[PDB]
Amino acid sequence: LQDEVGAPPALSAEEGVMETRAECRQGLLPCKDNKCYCCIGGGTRQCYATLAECRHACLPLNTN
Repeated sequence: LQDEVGAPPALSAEEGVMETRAECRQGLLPCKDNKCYCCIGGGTRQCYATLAECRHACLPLNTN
């Protein structure tokens, strides 16, 4: 059995949860260096490192 996870306080502090696919990496703290924001789950598994997505698809993602 398995239907739970324990993410860090950074990827999930207390500013509202989020679920678009499965799991998402970066796109909050970093959002600058290689591979700005990426999201892996289902029917998606994609990552954007371009400023376009790092500025348009990074802020509204969850960070402020």
